[PDB]
Amino acid sequence: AFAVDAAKAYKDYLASGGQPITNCVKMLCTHTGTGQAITVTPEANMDQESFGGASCCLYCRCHIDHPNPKGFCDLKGKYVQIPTTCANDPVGFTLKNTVCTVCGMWKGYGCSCDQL
Amino acid sequence: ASSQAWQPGVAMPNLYKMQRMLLEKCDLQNYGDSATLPKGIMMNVAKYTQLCQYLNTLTLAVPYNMRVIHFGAGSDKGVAPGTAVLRQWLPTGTLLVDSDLNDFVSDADSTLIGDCATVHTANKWDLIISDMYDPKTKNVTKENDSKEGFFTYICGFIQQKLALGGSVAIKITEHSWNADLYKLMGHFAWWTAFVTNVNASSSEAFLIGCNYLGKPREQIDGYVMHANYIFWRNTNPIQLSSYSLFDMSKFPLKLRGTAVMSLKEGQINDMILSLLSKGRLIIRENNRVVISSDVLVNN
Ligand SMILES: C[S@@+](CC[C@H](N)C(=O)[O-])C[C@H]1O[C@@H](n2cnc3c(N)ncnc32)[C@H](O)[C@@H]1O
Ligand SMILES: OC[C@@]1(O)OC[C@@H](O)[C@@H](O)[C@@H]1O
Ligand SMILES: OC[C@@]1(O)OC[C@@H](O)[C@@H](O)[C@@H]1O
Ligand SMILES: O=S([O-])[O-]
Ligand SMILES: [Zn+2]
Ligand SMILES: [Zn+2]
Repeated sequence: AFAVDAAKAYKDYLASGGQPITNCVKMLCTHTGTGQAITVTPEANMDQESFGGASCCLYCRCHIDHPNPKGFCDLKGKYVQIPTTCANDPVGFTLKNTVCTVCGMWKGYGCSCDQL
Repeated sequence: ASSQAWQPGVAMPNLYKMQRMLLEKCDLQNYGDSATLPKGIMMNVAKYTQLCQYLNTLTLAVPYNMRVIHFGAGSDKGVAPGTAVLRQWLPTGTLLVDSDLNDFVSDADSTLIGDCATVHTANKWDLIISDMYDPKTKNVTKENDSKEGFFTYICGFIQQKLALGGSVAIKITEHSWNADLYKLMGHFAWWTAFVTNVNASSSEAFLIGCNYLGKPREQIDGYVMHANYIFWRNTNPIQLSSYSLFDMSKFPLKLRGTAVMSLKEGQINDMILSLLSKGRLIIRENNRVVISSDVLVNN
């Protein structure tokens, strides 16, 4: 029944004033992309930064199992778009946020499916 | 200011390759200076971006399911900035394998950890990138001789596992170089030593072999060519520049769907060598890509 909860441990660490995980790999790009959350190539819009996926994954970075059967990673080999205002902590942003399964945008940072 | 400042970097001019200089110490006028990188961009993202921007100007063969292997992909950061740039640059569907002596997290399709000499592959490759380097090779208190170590492996890997028509980009410095690797540059349709504009204050260069012919088209003396390289660097200050990093609109390598054929050595005629030399052909089996790292068992 025991299972290390790295996600909760990092969130609690940030709450205690801990410095965010560094060396997330920021990519050079046009900043004229679709703005979707996780893409095959950098898709940052003017309000985002694109990062190499593996470098923004808590599980990849901490060398721990991915939390799901088969231990698949949704970020490795892809690019994650992070709002520029949250680009100081890409790992924390990916852990605390959810991707819309319909438009592929971050809920609260691009997804407009809930609008009239 | 300099016209070269708007390019991704500077390639060794042809007349410098034709000299017979003696090896001198590398003394860069701009040594110690650092280029101003775009905010939050790592030096190695900038460096690989400029290398890829330059490779875009060459006749690289780019087949479907292109096979790319990247040596020295790790870093003291535990991540692979160069692999992230190669993954961005290469066409979707390209198989990308990377490797390093030390553990690291990667965006490559597969990563092998261990000395490069332990890396074996059943398949041939279309592009080999190496950033392998040991800063301890820089010793100004002893003669600057041709280095073995990982260079011995890279020379054998090119001769045994690079597809005809394939290309290479191998990082060298004043002290991290190999005479046999320069000699092998003569086995390509074209070659150069490329200096990124962001790292122009370093003796670093990428030795680029473009379109492998599997035989010598020109005889190169490696000790003389490294001396020629240092002479060029010593007499041609390169202005540090990040300018090319701001326009990524034409960055992606275009998928050319270059033909892949499995021809025997007896079928490689002058017409085939011409197609290879123009980046219009890749010669290798198109079987499954299988890789492995040898593990020494002891106690
Ligand atoms: C300049 S660092 C590479 C930086 C990396 N390319 C990046 O994108 O940041 C050079 C790398 O070469 C690796 N290396 C040196 N000698 C090696 C060898 N014999 N086999 C494998 N890797 C080696 C080192 O472990 C080191 O990670
Ligand atoms: O991980 C976030 C980040 O901002 O931390 C500081 C540096 O390591 C940056 O390269 C990195 O993107
Ligand atoms: O473009 C001209 C050329 O000489 O320089 C670039 C290399 O790709 C060579 O193959 C090519 O023939
Ligand atoms: O040289 S032009 O690109 O400014
Ligand atoms: Zn992961
Ligand atoms: Zn949505």
